Amino acid sequence: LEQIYQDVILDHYKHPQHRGLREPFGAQVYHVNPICGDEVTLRVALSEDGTRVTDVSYDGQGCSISQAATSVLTEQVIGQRVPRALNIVDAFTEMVSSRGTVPGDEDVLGDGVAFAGVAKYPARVKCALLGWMAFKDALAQASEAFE
Amino acid sequence: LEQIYQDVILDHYKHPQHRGLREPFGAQVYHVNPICGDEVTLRVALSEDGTRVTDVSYDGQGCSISQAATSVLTEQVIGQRVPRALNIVDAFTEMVSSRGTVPGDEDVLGDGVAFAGVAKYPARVKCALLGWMAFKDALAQASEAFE
Amino acid sequence: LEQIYQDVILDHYKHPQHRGLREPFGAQVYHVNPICGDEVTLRVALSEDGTRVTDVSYDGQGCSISQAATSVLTEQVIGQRVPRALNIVDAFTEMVSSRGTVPGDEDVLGDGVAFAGVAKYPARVKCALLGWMAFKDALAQASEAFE
Amino acid sequence: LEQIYQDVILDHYKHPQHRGLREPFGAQVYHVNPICGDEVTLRVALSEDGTRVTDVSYDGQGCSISQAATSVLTEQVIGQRVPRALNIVDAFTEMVSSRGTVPGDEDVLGDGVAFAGVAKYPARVKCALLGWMAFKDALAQASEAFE
Ligand code: FES
Ligand code: FES
Ligand code: FES
Ligand code: FES
Repeated sequence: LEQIYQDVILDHYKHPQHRGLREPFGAQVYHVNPICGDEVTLRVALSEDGTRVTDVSYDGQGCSISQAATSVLTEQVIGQRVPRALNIVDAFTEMVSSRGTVPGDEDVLGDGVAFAGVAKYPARVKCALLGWMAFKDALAQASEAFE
Repeated sequence: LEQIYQDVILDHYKHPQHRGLREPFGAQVYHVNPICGDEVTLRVALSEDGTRVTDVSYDGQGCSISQAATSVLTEQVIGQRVPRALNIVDAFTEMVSSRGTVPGDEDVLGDGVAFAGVAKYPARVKCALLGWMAFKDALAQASEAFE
Repeated sequence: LEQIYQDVILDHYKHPQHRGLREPFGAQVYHVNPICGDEVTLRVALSEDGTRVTDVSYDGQGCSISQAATSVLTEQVIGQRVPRALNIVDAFTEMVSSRGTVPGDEDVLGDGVAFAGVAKYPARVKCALLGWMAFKDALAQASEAFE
Repeated sequence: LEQIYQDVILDHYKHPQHRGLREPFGAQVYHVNPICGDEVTLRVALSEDGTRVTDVSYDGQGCSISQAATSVLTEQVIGQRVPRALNIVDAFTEMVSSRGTVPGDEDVLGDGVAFAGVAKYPARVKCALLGWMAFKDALAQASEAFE
């Protein structure tokens, strides 16, 4: 299982989904971690009626875990209705910041469950969160067009 | 109209007017958007008597909308007397931050009216403003030589 | 002695030990000196039981003294039990910030004693500390996994 | 005179004296202008007894005026006793920030008098000061070794 999770992370690190900034988009955010210095620029696009995430595009520098996590994020939320995307994000963030007491559900997170073991390394939690909290922020800002 | 405005923006994105920093100049400003991380460095030059904008030069990174908007800015204000430039800037900023309730006048703004639809996307308003507020700031600073 | 210490520093500057960021790791820190503008990104890896420093990897820009000091740091602490690493760091920092009144012990510091003369140049003390305080910070953060 | 001063500035812009960071040095400072975004990294070296400026080395980005001014700085202060360097700096800064009421003396400043006309452009005063205030700061820090 430990070895399987490693393979998931390597798969997403080497074969990132949805990498590189694209247009169109509703909101861009730039998040820089104040501790490790790594950064993500992330864009969200919504459908015409604002109900679905139609694109998530991103660039930046980080460790393999943060790059893998942002890859997994895009695969889980693109095409999803906004409330569902938010639910996935809350599930992921609950899991990685639970200090190992919340295992995560693969039916919700998919490959996202591969980051369960990060929860037991406090200084690496930020790596899993960088892209996901950038998404939460960008999704909120893009959604303002539809309030 | 929606399709026409798209063409204006693409025209200015692909064929930017007045791009690249030049000398001489009266003031340079560096503006970085704290949300999206994009930036503009912008210079203003005034005539010998300080009554006309003789140059606006710029560099930086941004989305296609912000780059297009800065291109349009330069075309509208270069050669203009300072009070007129200020009037154009106020008209543009009124338009893009009106949430769609101010359509903008093409006789004042020219191609600037192509950014009317941005007003309905709160998270993209910053894109239209980046270069224009840099200009307002640089013009004010360059004008201090003539008070 | 003055000439010998110069050779140590040049040796580590030209032939850096352990340079370049590597995986795996427990914590990364990014430290930027607010005065000179130089920076280090530094990673620490601990053993499975968290008792030994198994890796220290780093990148960044600095003067030859700061680059040499980070090289020496890695050679002194990699393979060491955590309490011993901390003891070496405290000895080094005591030495360089003592204004020359603490000569340092080569049995503890090894090549680290070559930085004794830096202590008499207040504005260069930061150069010796940059990598060492980055290590102290990263080691502390990596250790949180084992509390 | 206006045309002569232009030639001085162009001469120093195209043929900078003492450009590029060098070792050894006593202090490095990194100054970033908060308005225009330009920056200088500047090093000072003093003699063994701390009485003379033996080197000033620098790098960074700026307009032609700021680059020319830093070039002129190095030519005026390198080889000078510290109190004399300070006197030159105070004379230069008095001149450029006097709003044109202090013409500057060529026997003190040399080519530095070419920046007299900058004083009448408030937004360009920062350009003349960037390198000179970096020097004042670095000289002070390097001098701490000799208090
Ligand atoms: S160490 Fe910076 S995001 Fe992982
Ligand atoms: S998203 Fe940064 S200026 Fe448009
Ligand atoms: S001058 Fe910056 S680390 Fe030495
Ligand atoms: S405009 Fe930045 S130093 Fe001159």
